[PDB]
Amino acid sequence: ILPDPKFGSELLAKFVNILMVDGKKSTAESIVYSALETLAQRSGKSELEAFEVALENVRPRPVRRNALAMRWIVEAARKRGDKSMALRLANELSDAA
Amino acid sequence: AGINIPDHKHAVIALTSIYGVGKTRSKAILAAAGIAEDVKISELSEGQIDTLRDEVAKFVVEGDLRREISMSIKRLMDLGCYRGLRHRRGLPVRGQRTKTNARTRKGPRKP
Amino acid sequence: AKQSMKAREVKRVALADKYFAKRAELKAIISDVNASDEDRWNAVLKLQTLPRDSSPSRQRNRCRQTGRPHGFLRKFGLSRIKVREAAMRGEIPGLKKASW
Amino acid sequence: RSLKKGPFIDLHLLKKVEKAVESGDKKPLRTWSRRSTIFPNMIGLTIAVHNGRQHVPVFVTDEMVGHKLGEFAPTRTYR
Amino acid sequence: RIRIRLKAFDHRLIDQATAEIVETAKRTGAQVRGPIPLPTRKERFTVLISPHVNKDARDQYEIRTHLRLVDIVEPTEKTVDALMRQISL
Amino acid sequence: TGRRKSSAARVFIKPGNGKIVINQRSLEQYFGRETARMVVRQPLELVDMVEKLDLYITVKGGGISGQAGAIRHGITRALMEYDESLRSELRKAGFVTRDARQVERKKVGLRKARRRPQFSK
Amino acid sequence: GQKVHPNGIRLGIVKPWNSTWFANTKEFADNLDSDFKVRQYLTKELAKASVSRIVIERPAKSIRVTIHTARPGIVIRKVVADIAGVPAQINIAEVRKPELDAKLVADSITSQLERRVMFRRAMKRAVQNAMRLGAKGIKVEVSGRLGGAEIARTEWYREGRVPLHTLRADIDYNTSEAHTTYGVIGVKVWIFKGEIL
RNA sequence: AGAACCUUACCUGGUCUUGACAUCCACGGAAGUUUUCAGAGAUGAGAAUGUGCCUUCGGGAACCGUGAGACAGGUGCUGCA
RNA sequence: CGGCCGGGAACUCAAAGGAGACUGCCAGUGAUAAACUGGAGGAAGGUGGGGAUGACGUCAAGUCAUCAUGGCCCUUACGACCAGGGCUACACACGUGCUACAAUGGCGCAUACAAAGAGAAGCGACCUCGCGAGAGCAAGCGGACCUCAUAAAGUGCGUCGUAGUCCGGAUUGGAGUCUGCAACUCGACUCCAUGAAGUCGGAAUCGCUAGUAAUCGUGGAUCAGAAUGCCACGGUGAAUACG
Repeated sequence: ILPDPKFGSELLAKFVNILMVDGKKSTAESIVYSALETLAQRSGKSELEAFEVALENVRPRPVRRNALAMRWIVEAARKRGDKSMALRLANELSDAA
Repeated sequence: AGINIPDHKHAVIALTSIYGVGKTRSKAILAAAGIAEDVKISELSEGQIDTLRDEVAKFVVEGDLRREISMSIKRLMDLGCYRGLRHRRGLPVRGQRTKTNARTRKGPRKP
Repeated sequence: AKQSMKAREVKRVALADKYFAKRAELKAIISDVNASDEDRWNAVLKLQTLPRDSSPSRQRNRCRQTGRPHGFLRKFGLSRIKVREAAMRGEIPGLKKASW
Repeated sequence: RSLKKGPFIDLHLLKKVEKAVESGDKKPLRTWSRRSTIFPNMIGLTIAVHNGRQHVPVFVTDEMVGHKLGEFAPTRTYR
Repeated sequence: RIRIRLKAFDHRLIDQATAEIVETAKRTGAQVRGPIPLPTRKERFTVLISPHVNKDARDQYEIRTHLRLVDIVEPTEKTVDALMRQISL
Repeated sequence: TGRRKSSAARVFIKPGNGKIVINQRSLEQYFGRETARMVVRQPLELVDMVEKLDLYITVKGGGISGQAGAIRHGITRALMEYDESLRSELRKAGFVTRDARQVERKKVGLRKARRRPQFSK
Repeated sequence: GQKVHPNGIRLGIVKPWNSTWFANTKEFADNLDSDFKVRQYLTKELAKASVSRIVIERPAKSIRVTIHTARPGIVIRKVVADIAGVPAQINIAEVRKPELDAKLVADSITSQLERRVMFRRAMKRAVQNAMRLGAKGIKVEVSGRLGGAEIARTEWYREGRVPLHTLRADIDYNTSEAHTTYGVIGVKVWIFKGEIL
């Protein structure tokens, strides 16, 4: 299990792996980079790096809880398009805050 | 004219809306008439549209293409060749398989 | 795979090796297209007088000892069952269990 | 026929057309080589085609001057 | 200059043949260099076993024909004698 | 020298103080996608003497991550021939090189290597 | 139910091929047709000559046919020299152990079943004469119409040790087809000599 | 691991039947080649040419045709021989 | 400033001969036994991975249609030949894939990366013609050099923007190109136009635990030409295995 130490965040590495459908890695890296760009609007309190309010979601081991939460977040993200690389992060922010 | 009035589209994309001119034909017409490809019809002035009208009337128009297709298929069916017989009965003419496929040619799968 | 079928094959290849050179020159003079449309018409005239046989389009190259029209290769000249039996009994160089 | 060479019409069909012009009165023009196309000497002719089991006669004129011989007489049938 | 190619089937067979060739060439002289073993051509093709319905039954057959070659800088009379005791001039 | 999923890689030690040229081209020009540079920098940042010594590397075969792993094995073999204490220090951490995870041979009667075709009743 | 050929899987392992010649594709095909025709001709002309093994070698435009068999004083290359456009020579190798050759014991089994000797007695005599010589493993098998009745059976006898999942095994396997008034009888013979490779 | 014609084992009409394919007998002719006509082709009738290697020279040897007896051919049936 | 040549056998590669991991060692568990867990060394640690390797017998399973064969039958024939047609027919249903139902998407421009295999009654450099399938010319190569041979997803810029829309491609028309005596039933491809259904799939059912599935591309057998089939290889590369 190789992480991505460019941002660290093995959770973000798992997010890249779960958005890496059909194995496409560089496109998923561009996806998460646009995600970081859209998150840098507010950036919270190191919210661009880690997620605090996204853990205690409405659809709940802590690793398995985090995995089910990221599955629900990715599902609710890819459920819609309409400039998906912004609207998916908008749905993520709506489910988080 | 009255046909092909879209909104917020490029010139070559808009020119596909005419029955008889599509992508490559629109590219050829714009290259022959010196019209910009990436510009929109709202920002396009009428001075180039007045040339594009005869430039597209040089080739086949919607009604002329429709009546030519109708005349060709009615000629084939009155001549009564294998192509005309299959066109009258609703079967393909290019040697396709009518066993399980050719459902688009045969019609709805009701029975 | 019959005696009649292998007789057809040997008479077909014999007719091909007989009328090969004239058909080859005819295909050549059909291929060169610079002038002489009447000579092209006389070429297709000679081609139509030539029978439909004696051509690689007619050559089917089936098996030799069995005459099987299916399961043929242009390297061993036999059927699948016969080349498997040959590699089975071991009278041909190579053909071990390919495992990579 | 790659649409650039001369059209393919068989010699025996050609000589039967010649005999039809001479004395054959254009009626019993049986054709087995339906693979041949039509070139403009065959206008207003009654050509029988061996498309299936026997010969069926069709009337070919100048409107069908360029076509395939097997188009006119098919070999498919429905109940 | 003079390229002498040789082919065999077994690895020990082509090794013994190339050893005989290089020993004759060392007996002759002319500063013969060592063997140049080239990668072999793998001729594989799948064959259905029975003449009836079976798609899993397919044997795999391997062809490993060794093709090696040696080089000679200059052809001399002793090299011709060692030849007449594939060629490329 | 090292390899990774059919990607030959040759390394040559040369102190250049920031001189990384691959196939007579810079790394930013030849490679990219903002991931290969980082996964090559991952051994280069922890214990590799990232400055005052560089590597001239050439590749032949492989894709992107295959060539990345190939040049990673090349630079770790360069470190091994450089010294052995740094080899022990790298092996104490999670840097066990020579991971053999190549592609599996296509099977017979299947649509892919480990995918049986679909069958009904 | 469906095993592999011991010699066919151990071509490069213990028992080498019966043909040594390299050629290109057309040359390989013509050479295969030629060697198959001369082998069929030699078998149908000397089937009573106790022929066991036929090995062909072609170094460079020259045929060498070696016949490994027993009782060599039966024949003495004219036929192969007349049917081939390449000069050919023949060699005869009188090998020992005449009761262990698979072709010879198969010919004996077929001759006995055509002479209407009992099948159990024939297989027992074969395995006894092959084990008394000093072998290690002998497996015989007779398939198809055991007794000429309408019900076919595969009767096989085993003795000693006849391994088939050991690749270094010196096992020879042969098939024989006898054409009798009840049809055809197929005999598969296995002979295990030793364990060395 | 491959249907345009062959494939093709099938159907429409024309053919040949010791046969398309392997072998025996007696006779004639080396073999072979160019080419015309009837014809969808299979098929029949012509017009010229070549005439060898050996010669027991009433003939050897491959080859083409004529007549008959054996046979042959069958992807026709029975894997429940 | 092309490994192009001198130069070198350092390195890759090539094919050979060997070696390297065999419970080899320590601790603990386990009836000291067998055996198991953890750890060091080690590229590989518990048959490393994969292929091959198919027991006695079961289905009187398929094949006398590739073939061999007991019997039965045709033998002016079910035997040989010829042309056309069928094998590709179409009220309908089932199976295996492919293309999609787009925005990790389509298209326009520049551009990075291979393995493996094949080739001479062939591959085809290179030029010209053509918007094109391809045509004339033609060195080299039965071959690690010559040819197939420009891999694409990716990267960088731009275009739209959630619609049958610039997604997708069925059908049809006009005109060509290639192999082939011959492209109409009965080939493939291309120029243009038309661009349909399709907007994520019911009861139910299939494959998959690893650089596998998933996604994209390439080569070959077969073959005059004609495969979304089959056989091999490569690019990126998951999540889960509490039981």
